[PDB]
Amino acid sequence: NHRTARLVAIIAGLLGTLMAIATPLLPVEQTTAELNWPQNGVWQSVDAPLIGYVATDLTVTVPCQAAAGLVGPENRNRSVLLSTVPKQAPKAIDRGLLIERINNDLTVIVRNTPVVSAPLEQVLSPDCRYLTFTAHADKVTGEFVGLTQGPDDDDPGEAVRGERSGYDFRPQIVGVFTDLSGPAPEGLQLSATIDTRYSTSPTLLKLLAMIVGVAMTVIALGALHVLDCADGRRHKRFLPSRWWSMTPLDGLVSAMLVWWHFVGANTADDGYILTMARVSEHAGYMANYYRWFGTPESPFGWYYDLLALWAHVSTASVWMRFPTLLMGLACWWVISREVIPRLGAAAKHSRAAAWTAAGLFLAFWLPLNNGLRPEPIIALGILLTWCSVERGVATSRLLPVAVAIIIGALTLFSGPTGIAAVGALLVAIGPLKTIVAAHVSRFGYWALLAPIAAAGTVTIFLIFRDQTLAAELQASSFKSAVGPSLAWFDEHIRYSRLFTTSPDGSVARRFAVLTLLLALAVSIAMTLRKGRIPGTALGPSRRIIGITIISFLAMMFTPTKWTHHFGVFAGLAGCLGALAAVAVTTTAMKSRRNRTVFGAAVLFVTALSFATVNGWWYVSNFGVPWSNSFPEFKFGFTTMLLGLSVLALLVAAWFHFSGRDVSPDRPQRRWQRLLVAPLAVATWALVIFEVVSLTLGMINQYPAWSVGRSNLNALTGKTCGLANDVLVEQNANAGMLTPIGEPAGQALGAVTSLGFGPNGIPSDVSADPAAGINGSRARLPYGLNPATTPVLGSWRSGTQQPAVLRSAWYRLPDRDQAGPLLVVSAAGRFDQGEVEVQWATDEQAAANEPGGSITFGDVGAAPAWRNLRAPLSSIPPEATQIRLVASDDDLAPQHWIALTPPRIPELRTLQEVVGSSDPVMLDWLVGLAFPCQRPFDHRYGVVEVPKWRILPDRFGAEANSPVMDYLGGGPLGITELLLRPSSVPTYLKDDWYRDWGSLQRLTPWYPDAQPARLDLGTATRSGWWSPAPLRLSH
Amino acid sequence: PSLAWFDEHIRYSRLFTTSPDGSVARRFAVLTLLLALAVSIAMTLRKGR
Ligand SMILES: CC[C@@H](CO)NCCN[C@@H](CC)CO
Ligand SMILES: [Ca+2]
Repeated sequence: NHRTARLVAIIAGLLGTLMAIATPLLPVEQTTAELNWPQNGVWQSVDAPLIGYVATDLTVTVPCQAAAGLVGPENRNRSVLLSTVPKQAPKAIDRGLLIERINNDLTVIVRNTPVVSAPLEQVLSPDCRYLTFTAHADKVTGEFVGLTQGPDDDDPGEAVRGERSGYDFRPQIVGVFTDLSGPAPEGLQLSATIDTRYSTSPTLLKLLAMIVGVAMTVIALGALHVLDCADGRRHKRFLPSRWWSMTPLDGLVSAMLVWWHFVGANTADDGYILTMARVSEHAGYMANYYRWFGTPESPFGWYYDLLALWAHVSTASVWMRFPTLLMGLACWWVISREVIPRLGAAAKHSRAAAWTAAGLFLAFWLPLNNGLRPEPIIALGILLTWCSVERGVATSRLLPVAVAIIIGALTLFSGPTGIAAVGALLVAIGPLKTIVAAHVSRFGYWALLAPIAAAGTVTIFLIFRDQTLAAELQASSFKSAVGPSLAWFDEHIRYSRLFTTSPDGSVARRFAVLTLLLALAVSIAMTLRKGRIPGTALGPSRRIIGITIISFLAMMFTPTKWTHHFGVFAGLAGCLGALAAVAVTTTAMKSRRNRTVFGAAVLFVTALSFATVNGWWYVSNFGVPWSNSFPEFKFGFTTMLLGLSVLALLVAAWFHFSGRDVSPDRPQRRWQRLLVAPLAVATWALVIFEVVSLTLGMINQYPAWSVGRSNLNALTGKTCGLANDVLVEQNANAGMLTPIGEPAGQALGAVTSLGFGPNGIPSDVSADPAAGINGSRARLPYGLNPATTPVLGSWRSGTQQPAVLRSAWYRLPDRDQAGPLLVVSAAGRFDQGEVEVQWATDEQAAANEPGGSITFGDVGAAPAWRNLRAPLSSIPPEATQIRLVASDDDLAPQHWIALTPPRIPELRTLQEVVGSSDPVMLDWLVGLAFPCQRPFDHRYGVVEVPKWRILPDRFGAEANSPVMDYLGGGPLGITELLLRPSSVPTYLKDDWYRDWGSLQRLTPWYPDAQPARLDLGTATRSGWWSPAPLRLSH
Repeated sequence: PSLAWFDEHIRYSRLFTTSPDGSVARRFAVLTLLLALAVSIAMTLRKGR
């Protein structure tokens, strides 16, 4: 109550609003970086892979006598004079630049289309002084400076050139490669300015504007509080009343949250966000790493920098997901201490409301919010927005309304799914009008509405603290043009994915969404039928229902329609659980006909939930019951629950036609007390189902790896993840067994071989990432030496006769210097028991008798080379000599079999082979299971060349690799041209027949290509500056 | 081809395609029927009738 607090509020609020409007347009400081190619004055290939795929400018100028060492005798395999891609790549011709020599003409192919050409003896003339070339976003142009055309289609005497316009013909650069070796001549200057438009930094003026704007916003809200305390009333607390205490229900919810934090399924996007947050410190900005050309997360993701600071202690999965655990605890304590005692007296004194609020909270939290996504932030922000607004209405004060505006604008920019907070923002307009219209008669309009504007615009200092306005606008338009962006009428796709048979449409997610819709419909029907739900307050009940409906309507304007975007309803679900429990009791709903119909509806949506699989994501699915089939004991849970639903309808019809009630009949029993809360029983039954299913998944694979076993190992060191339980053989030529009779040639097909193909495999289908010891000419996988490994086969191009193969006797090693596996490699499509092992002792093989038989098992895509494996625990400890055996059961020419000799591999773990220092190309799924391995960096538009690659399993790799491909951005558009892959044998340490994924080596085409060095500078740019358009690959 | 009772979402998934099954006329008819039914149910709940 002072005039000074009425002047300070106006002045500070207007200054904060002006400094917030001004700050996206203030200058920055770009770091300019260009590539001048001849580094030390010699012909040497360099390696500079650009992340935006193209430079904003390119200029090469080759003299005449540079190409003197390009033609001569027939000892010249030297084709290219200059390139921006390695010529050995399959896609090198239709993506980059070449000044390659076709047989007698020196031509430069740019983006698959020729630009200029000339005969080579005319280039080596004393004319043709240059080979000027230039590339831009509108035209490319080449020119032989010195000569003209001859007797051809063009008239001679026109000074030969070539231009291509009307399309973006800029070449992709992954380095500058060549095929010469001498000292470089004069001239010969390639130059390219790299697009480092996001490598900015604030200037002094922008930094002072951000500091002064935040200070003025704080001073304006302090003056707003001094105005609000004019009526004589003091503080006396901040928190609710029963905050520092525990009950049994709080202990139960806390125990379920902690145990799900350890043995719990994770979401899909955790390695994505962890890899982004790990590389963003060296990059200097927050780039989206797997897609869209290195464009940043432009207004969204203010908290990824907090995750990047949080990850300096350790990158373990129990450490990185600990703020999400704290958000879940805070969310339930806000629900039970602030919302439920606010919704009335019948909601506050009843216990069934508390139990079903806890149940719907856990049923939304557990399948949907165990990760690094922005979903818990948005859920807790919607609750805190509603609680601040609801406290502003009661005490009739404006400062909690301004705090709610700050929190709502803060959670609006967590992710694109944060648009659900506009429900809690739009419901808070009527209350704000009611509060402002009461105070305006003694303070005014400016003094009450300038801190509201300052608090509304304080978030622009957080969005635009690193980027400019032009960068974020053009990047958002470009991401909408390139990537997957569905419109508002494609909202049915989210609900079509909810009803699939996949991890998107599993039991838990489907149950959560259908139970939310049921509780919302019952609350709306009881609000329409009576005036309100009877024992509850009017305003808060209305505002809960309105916020939930506007959240459902606002969720259709998101660019992607996924199923894990329903995790924003985890705070509203406890509130609707309390309302839908009060709306069902005998005090509110008086007829038992209606209560039996509601119980039947609960049973019907529970029946509809179990009509799918118990499927979870990538490695959360190991060992889980019913993870690939419908849950059933003998019939199916869905048919049993449908029968119970029909029986409940028949009981309701008998209640209808008999004309009977309950109030002088059933006072209280124990099952009658259990029966009146259908939502509590259904929600806690599904919560116990989920928790017990992942605990049993952890128990079924105990010596093998599981998610929960790694999270419980992490309490005692061992924070590497899956990298300790994957065995890797580097050299696949090491543990070959030795035969007893003839040497290592024909000893594969020693004693019986009819239909044996030493070159009898199809050369076209059998392919994986001369002369042989068997006379073979086939390609061997996994780095097998053709001079030591014989190959047989069972394929032919004529009429097919049956084939029987029977090997020689192979000596077995000692039982301490032997690995856990016996491996043969095999190609072709065949059945389970086609290839077998036949072990014997010394005297059993001297008598030529079987002695035993085990069968190989297989993991792999057929018909390509794969590894067949069998443990040595299946071979009894008295066996000394083994022998292979094979037979093809007809099935026409397409069916076949290929075979190599037996091998006991010498295995090391993946943490010892792939260390913690080499750059690894991780996929966007394999990020939280491999936390010790580091991804590759990028600093000024140039990326670091990886050495390894880790993939998911085959079903997961063939459906998720189009995120990272060439058509969307992606680092698989760079390594597709620069590097060649090579598979490595890898086995899961105790669950040998499981497809965990795969590992690859990445080898350069030119091994003598050093990294480049860039010439750095500093330029002061403005807030609307833009160097060049963003080229989209189409 | 015989789908079960829990495959009832497939009829609406076909209604929201871009094909002669999900054309303008059929989609308008079904959505207008659902709108009129919801308004009738809401007015029957709110008042007596
Ligand atoms: C195609 C993969 C999807 C989800 O499955 N990832 C969504 C993108 N992740 C966002 C941040 C988690 C970045 O835009
Ligand atoms: Ca055959």
